[PDB]
Amino acid sequence: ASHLASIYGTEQDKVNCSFYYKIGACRHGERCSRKHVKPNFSQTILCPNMYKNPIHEPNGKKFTQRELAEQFDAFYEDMFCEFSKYGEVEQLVVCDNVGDHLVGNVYVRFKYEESAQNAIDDLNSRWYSQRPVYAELSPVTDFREACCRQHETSECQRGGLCNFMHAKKPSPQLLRDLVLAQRKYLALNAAEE
Amino acid sequence: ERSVRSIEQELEQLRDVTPINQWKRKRSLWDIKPPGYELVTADQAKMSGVFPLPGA
RNA sequence: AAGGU
Ligand SMILES: [Zn+2]
Ligand SMILES: [Zn+2]
Repeated sequence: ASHLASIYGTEQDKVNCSFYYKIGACRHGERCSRKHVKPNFSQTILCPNMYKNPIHEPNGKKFTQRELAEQFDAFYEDMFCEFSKYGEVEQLVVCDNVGDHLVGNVYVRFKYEESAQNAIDDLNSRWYSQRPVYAELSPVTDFREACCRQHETSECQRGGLCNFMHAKKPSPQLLRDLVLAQRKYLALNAAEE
Repeated sequence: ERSVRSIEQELEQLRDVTPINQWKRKRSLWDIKPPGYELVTADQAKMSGVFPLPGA
């Protein structure tokens, strides 16, 4: 009785797409019956189909478990370092799904909204791994409401075709070295004044 | 001002950390274009339809 | 046109 109840962005909302409002990508895409509101101002950007997991390649089950971990760390390092040039990066999420709307999706949330707009203006004219980079603003705010809950513990029975984010987490050593390196880069660009 | 003091206390704290702008990326795949596309920009390649997304 | 409130 303290506040009115709403259904906006929920699965019960029959005009707004709940999956696009939370996860930033719907299985129907532009043919969906519900609205996909593309934000003009946002902190999170989306690079669809950027991470090509070698496991889903013809010659990509020849690598061992240790080699696969170092290859993903080289990708996560290559992403966080390049995205850091557009401002402060708060979180970097890489999707390990197989659905055409979430396969290899890369979400990056900046601290400032202007940092995200300057990123999509530059990424849409660059390349990565012999492929043009697609960049757009994503309405994703909280990744906890978009990640698969049954995937954090054990594995999701739906497999790679899950409509929620199956985020592939990097090594804790790299994630810690990236946060410490970003604060050092920001602290160095502060003693100038 | 204490702002300058709060920076020097962090820089001396982060003495054995390399800043992100000086990370030596050994195998970075950025700006690598496919053979023949040296004169084709990223915008012209997406509109050509040779590099479509898995949705389309 | 669903599993997510
Ligand atoms: Zn939708
Ligand atoms: Zn799942």
